[PDB]
Amino acid sequence: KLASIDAQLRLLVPGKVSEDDKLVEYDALLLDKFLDILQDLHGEDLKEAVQQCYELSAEYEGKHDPKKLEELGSLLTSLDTGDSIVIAKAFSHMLNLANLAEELQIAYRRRIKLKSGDFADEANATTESDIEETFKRLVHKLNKSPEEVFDALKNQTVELVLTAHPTQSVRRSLLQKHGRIRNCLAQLYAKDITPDDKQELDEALHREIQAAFRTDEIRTPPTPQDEMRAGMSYFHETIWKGVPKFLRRVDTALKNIGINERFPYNAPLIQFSSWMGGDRDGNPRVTPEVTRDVCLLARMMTSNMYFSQIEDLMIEMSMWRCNSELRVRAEELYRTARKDVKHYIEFWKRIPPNQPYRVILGDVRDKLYNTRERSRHLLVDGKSDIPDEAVYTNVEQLLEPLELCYRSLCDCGDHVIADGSLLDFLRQVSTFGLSLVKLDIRQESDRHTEVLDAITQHLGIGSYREWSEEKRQEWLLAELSGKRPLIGPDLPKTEEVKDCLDTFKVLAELPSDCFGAYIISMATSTSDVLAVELLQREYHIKHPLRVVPLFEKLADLEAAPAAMTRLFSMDWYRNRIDGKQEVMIGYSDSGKDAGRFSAAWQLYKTQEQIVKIAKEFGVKLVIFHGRGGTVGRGGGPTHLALLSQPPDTINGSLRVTVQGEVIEQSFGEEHLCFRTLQRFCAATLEHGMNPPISPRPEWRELMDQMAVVATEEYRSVVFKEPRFVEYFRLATPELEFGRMNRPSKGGIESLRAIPWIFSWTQTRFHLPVWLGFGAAFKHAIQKDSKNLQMLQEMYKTWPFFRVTIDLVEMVFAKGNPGIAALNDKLLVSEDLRPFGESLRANYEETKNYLLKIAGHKDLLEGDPYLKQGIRLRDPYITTLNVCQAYTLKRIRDPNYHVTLRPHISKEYGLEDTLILTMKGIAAGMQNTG
Amino acid sequence: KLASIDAQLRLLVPGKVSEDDKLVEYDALLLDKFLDILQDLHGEDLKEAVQQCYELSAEYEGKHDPKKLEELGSLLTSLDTGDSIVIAKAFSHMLNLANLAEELQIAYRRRIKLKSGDFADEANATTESDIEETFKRLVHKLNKSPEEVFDALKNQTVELVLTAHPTQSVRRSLLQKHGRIRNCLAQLYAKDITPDDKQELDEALHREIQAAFRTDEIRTPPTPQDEMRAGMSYFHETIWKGVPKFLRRVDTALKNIGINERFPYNAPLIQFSSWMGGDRDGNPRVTPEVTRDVCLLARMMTSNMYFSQIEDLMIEMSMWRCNSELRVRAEELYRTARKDVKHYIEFWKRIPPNQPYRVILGDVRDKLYNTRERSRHLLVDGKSDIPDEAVYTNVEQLLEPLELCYRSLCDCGDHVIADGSLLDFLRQVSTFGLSLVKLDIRQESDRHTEVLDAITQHLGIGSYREWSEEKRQEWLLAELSGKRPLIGPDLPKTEEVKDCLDTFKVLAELPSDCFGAYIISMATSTSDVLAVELLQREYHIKHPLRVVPLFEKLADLEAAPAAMTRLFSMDWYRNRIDGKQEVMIGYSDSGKDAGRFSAAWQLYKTQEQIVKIAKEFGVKLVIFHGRGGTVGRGGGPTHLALLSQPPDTINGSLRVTVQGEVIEQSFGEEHLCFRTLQRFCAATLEHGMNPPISPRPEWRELMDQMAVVATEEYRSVVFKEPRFVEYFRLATPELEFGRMNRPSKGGIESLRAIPWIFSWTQTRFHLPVWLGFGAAFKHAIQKDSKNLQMLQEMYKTWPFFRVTIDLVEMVFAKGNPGIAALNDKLLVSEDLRPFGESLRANYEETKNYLLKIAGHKDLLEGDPYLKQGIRLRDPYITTLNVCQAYTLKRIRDPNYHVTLRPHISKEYGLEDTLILTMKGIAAGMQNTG
Repeated sequence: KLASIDAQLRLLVPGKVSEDDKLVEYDALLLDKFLDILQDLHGEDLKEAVQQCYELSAEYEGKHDPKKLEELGSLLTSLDTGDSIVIAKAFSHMLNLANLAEELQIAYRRRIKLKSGDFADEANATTESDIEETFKRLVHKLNKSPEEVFDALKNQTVELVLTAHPTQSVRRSLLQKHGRIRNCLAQLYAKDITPDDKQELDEALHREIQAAFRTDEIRTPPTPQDEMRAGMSYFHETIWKGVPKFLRRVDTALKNIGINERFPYNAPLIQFSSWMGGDRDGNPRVTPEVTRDVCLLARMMTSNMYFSQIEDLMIEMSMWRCNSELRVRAEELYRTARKDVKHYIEFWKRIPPNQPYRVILGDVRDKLYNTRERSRHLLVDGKSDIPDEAVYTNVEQLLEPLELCYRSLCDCGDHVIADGSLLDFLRQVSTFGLSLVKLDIRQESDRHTEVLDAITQHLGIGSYREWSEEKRQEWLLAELSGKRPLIGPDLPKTEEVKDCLDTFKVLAELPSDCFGAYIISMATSTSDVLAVELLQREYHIKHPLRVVPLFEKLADLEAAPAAMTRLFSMDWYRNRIDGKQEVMIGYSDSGKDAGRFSAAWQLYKTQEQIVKIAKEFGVKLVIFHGRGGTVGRGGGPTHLALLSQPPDTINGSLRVTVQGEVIEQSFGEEHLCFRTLQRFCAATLEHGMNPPISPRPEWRELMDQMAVVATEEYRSVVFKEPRFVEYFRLATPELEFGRMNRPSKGGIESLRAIPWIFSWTQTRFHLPVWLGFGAAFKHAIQKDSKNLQMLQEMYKTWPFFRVTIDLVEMVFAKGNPGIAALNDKLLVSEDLRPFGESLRANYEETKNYLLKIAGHKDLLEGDPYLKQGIRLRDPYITTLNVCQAYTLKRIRDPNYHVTLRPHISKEYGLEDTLILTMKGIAAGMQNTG
Repeated sequence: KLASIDAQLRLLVPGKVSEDDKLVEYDALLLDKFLDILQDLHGEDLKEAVQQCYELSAEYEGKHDPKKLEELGSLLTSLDTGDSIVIAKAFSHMLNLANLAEELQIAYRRRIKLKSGDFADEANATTESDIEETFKRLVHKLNKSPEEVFDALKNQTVELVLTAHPTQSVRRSLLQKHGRIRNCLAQLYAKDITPDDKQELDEALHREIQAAFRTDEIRTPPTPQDEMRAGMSYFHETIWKGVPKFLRRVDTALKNIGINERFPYNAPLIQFSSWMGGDRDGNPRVTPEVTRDVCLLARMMTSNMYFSQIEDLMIEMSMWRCNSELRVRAEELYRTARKDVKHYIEFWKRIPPNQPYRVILGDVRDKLYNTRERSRHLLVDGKSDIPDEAVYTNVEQLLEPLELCYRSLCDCGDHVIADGSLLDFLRQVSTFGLSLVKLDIRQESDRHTEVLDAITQHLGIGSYREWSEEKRQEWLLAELSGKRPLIGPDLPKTEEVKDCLDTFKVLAELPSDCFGAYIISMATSTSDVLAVELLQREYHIKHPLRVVPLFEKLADLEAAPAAMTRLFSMDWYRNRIDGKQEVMIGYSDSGKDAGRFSAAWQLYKTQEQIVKIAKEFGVKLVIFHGRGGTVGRGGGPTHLALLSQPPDTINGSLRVTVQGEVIEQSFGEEHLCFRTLQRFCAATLEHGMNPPISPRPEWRELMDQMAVVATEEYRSVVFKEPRFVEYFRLATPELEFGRMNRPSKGGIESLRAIPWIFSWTQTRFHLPVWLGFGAAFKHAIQKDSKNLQMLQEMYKTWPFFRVTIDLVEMVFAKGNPGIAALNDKLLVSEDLRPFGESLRANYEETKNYLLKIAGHKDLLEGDPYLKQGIRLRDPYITTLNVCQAYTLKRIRDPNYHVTLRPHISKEYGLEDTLILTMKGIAAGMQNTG
């Protein structure tokens, strides 16, 4: 029964069910159908086993009786390889279904009608300000005129940079199955459904769930080209159409505040970018050829998407009334027109001149087609005979005939028609250009040092690497105005040096609209930035990429201001950057060095300090937000996170990472996609005209004191404990993540931020996110009892503090120290168990101080809808945690034996199970630190 | 205001508004937006004029005060050419909008839950039996087993033959605009609409209405190729997808009566055919080249439609598990696979062998593409180098790889997935084949006589035309077993004779799956059918088309049985037709000869008589229903019409005309499309197992007596009144319909049935539908007062009689003798006005007898939803009737002058106005006789 499954699920999540709360119902219906499918595909016995795992896990999540985890363990460790794989597949699949259901629930959850106005309303999707409410607050509360608001938005840019799913790039095919499951589900709850439609939707739902489950081939890692193409799927699914839907909402909002024009179609309000095939930091599989291929793939896809919708527009543009300008152009094209068959779906004969818009758009289609085919031949054959004037090489060439269509309609009395699909198409072109994402390159500073050292030594003038910072600067500036090239044809090159040089060669050869920033990982100094500038000059790149330092460690953040000041003082550099500089911060990176509490506070300060330095030098600064920050959460929390930024750090230009493990939530469902674009646009606009409060001096002082203590605790555990590393390798699947791939790892310091966060997320322990907050809180409270109240006032009143605590609280809600205890017991040697125990004691204490500061008795009592979503996924994740724990034992320990049950599944090893459990646990945990 | 427009509209149609009745609301909203658009495009003044015409017409339709028609006349006759055209365009457009609204209302009108079981429930869409209810009645009331019902449906065929819109083939582009207006409208009434969505849908609705209005270019008639392509648009809009949606409902219904398999994908339950480019009866513009072109166009479109959906199926069919058979075929195709770019939207690189279903479907796509391109080159270049094994020449070749995909899924445990899009695709292929319509040829008997007369005289053996029927038969049978060809290279040929011979040449050259029946217009005799058989033999056509006589006049219907008996007695013919014969009837044709009452009754008898003769000779008979019958109404009335057929006249095979003026209603909106397919399938099934009652002898006798009297009255008015023709030319726009084109016209007898019906429909008088019923009723009632009760019992109890009266009653509801009176007064000479008056007196008397027999006080009190729809269109049609009447005066009468108002419209002769009024009046009247 459905009702019995509803019953079990409902016990897991008490709450106050009104009509729009269907999430438990959705999950029951999906689980019920998936169980039928399992019985069908694999037999009743296997179905009963899955059920039993689910039941035991759900009971355990109810009362947390250890006994239920043991029974779950006994069952799971008795399964053979074949049955283990089916079970891990089953539970992974259920997590995806649950996520789709949750998306549908967020999409249809009722908006709160009367918002209290407190900034806390912007943390929650049901309460946050939409774009019109944002306009109205600025007008009526901050006394901006409608014209000032309109003018600021017209000059605003929001750039979202997509990074790779750290664990499982989802293929286009499966994504589309997920979308259809989500739709069947929505339609089953449509008002006024006939019984036959319900029966047929039911069978469709069943069929899709099965199709997705059976898309499950398990040998080779995915190539970076395939990872990029997978990572681009969301444009087709939602973003492509989502952009003009949101820009049309902006028109509507403008109209409602008394602005009587549309948002200009070519204002570059939204821009997407990518790191897929561009980031080679610690990753030698990202070669110059990879980068070339992803640029051409992005070009091929973009021109293909315009091509694949142009015929629809041609069909609509049947109108025969046009202006002179377009008439003349149409008759030109008509006279030079081919007498014969074009192998297209729709307009295959010659287009007659009384269909003038079709004649214009017919020529655009041919260009799009050739533009697409050139890219394809360049990818597959290594070059192309297709000439430049047969294709679009600049976006202006594509806009022009569309603009001509627009004006001609306007001039003939049809403005209204122009503002339909034509306007949407113009906006798509202006937003995606000829490459729907611009690609950032990233490489670490030491690689550039190595390249330049090879050059200096071959020149016989010494060793760049040995040179002091002052001497580096001096030589770099001399060569940046040099009169001859640096690199001769006999320069000796190691493979790494060659690889780095040849990247610049790809940058010089490809069009500049393929590229965004050149990010320098591990940047520390002025010379790091000049080094990249010299290499671009040496390759004579016609439009050099802007060079963007990423300062990672705490010490690097502290040295950033002097580095930026020095750059800005240099005439060559000032002239080169033309009033603009972008700097990147990496929350997870900095947090791996110094603990998340101190990284958060330091990043607040460093941003303040760089903003001031930029003003002083008359430079416009963009802060590029790397992964791990409150702004990377997605959903409503992102809205308040953005508003929490230090004053003047946005200033009309937002650039943020959309982390791969967040892209599905942010963009998979069309309503969420629309809301995601909206909150980025609204928050960015608001912040420049309505900064949060600046902190009280007492608050800064306490933050400083707390950071010293947090950093000390985090570093004594992570870096000074001589056996932390050995513990970490036993308690987490960190090593196995490595040997089943980027590459991952000199200890934790040389371990990358993603494997660090990921490994502890897998054990439901999350040490990287919380460690250090505990000592900070305790020390503050014990030094002066009054600090408890100060910290509570900061939570209630200082948006930065509020969002910083909320993220840690969400992570604690995804935690379970029973899973970590189980891993200790199974996997850690006896002499290191006390260490694990003492970390669990810190977890508890740190959680409780956080709760006390937030004024909560229970985790997430602020946010019951989020808590509900996390709780409904828990039983699935827990089953995977237990399966994984015993799998790791079997893999590691040739001594370990258990009696195996006879094979359960019909139809009609260990490493594979582990990869399944790792991916499913990650899909259920989504973002943390 | 919207509310004020709602108010006026509501007065027109009193009734008992529950929540699902929104039609008045829809019409108000559409008119309100269209008025804004008129003001915008053409100025406030013109908007006020339109409004004023609408207001005056709506008032007139309320109380029928003559004064309101006069004022409407004064206003309209004062407009210049430019303003007249804008006004006629405006009112035509509003009629289309109203029709779209009505469609949406029929689609969402609530079903009656408890049906009374009376056959009268099958006349109305809210009460008719759906396919499952049909199954259940057969099982529980007629004691059929589920298996017997399943088996009869599996052997059933429903063939729908599409004919050309008699007045305005609507182009694809405009059709799609209409669809989007209909959707915006539906979405504006969606439950739980946000205000911004409502504002944006509103602006979208406005924009579409404008786009459709401005698709309005007015020189050349449309070529028959363009008329056919226009006429095929409904496949893309609804029928293509509608077929598998209905066949899936059949699966569901079967399951619900205990049949646990799907309806076989290749049972040929549904077949579409066409006359567009095949009918040349009285139409010399339909040449052999036209026929060749429409066959190739149908082939091109069909393969294009499969091509344009195959990539979607490829995307879904990502599964890697396949059986041996498919594995082997995939590895074959993979080895012989091209290394390089295919210029397709989706799978442009070589498909890998671990995507086996994609490999199979990739090869299908290439074949589809080549099949499509061959047809295109044959059309545009006159031939093609594309060889046979590069394309599909038979449908089996396309089914085979799809069947292989199906089996492989089933064999690997994925039956459920197979039954999704794959199953739909299989059904589409089985239903549309390689030519989505098969083409009937039609030509009149006398043309074949003329051809054979040329042959006999060139041979020196006499004149076929002078030969008696017996001598014709004798010679035809001798030559049908002849040993040498008839036609030598020097046969003298007039253009007509050549044209007729060359059609046979096209039939011999093209594939047989392009063609259906060869219909003989004006058939009278056995030799007429043998004549066509001899010509096909002479051209050595490998699969000769079946020859189908159309017996038109009453005398021809009476001679049909002896003609069929003689054919069936001839061994050569029996052997040729292999147990099957199709005969055609033409309701409108027969009604033009003898009056509609007598044609209806005679057609009932003739069908009975031919059915019996077929049984006796062991031949299966199909009766092909031509236009003008109760079965051509569309909507629910069609359901009872089909059930009304004489016993055994369907017998598992239905063939009916879908008239061009009905196609929009039947197929334009996806729910109506689904319901149309459903009632054809359900009624055909039911009838063979549940014939209506056969009439009582007293009823036959009275029907006979009534026919003698009806025919006499109809013929004395139409054929024996020496000035009827002269009256008809003045009172109707018949002549102008001619000189603005098929061709149209020896008096009424040589006038074609469509111009006859059409001309009287235009004046809202409809003489062809009702004339004769009056004398029949009166004579019956006056001969014996008891006949009134007999006729009422027939109405209540005899489905044939009931449906025959209902059609005439619907036509009276579309009538208005005020419009005919106005035409008399304006257009008819004084000495013929009394004639017109006496016809109006007959109209009134005939209507009243009909009402009395039906037991109604008011027209259509049976069917208030239909009455409501007709009444809401009336004001628009009336404005066009008045405009037309004065336009015809101006065109005909150089003496007629009126003072013209200064030009009203901004922006930024007579013949054109007339064509607009004629098309709009026809679109508002839809089907009558």
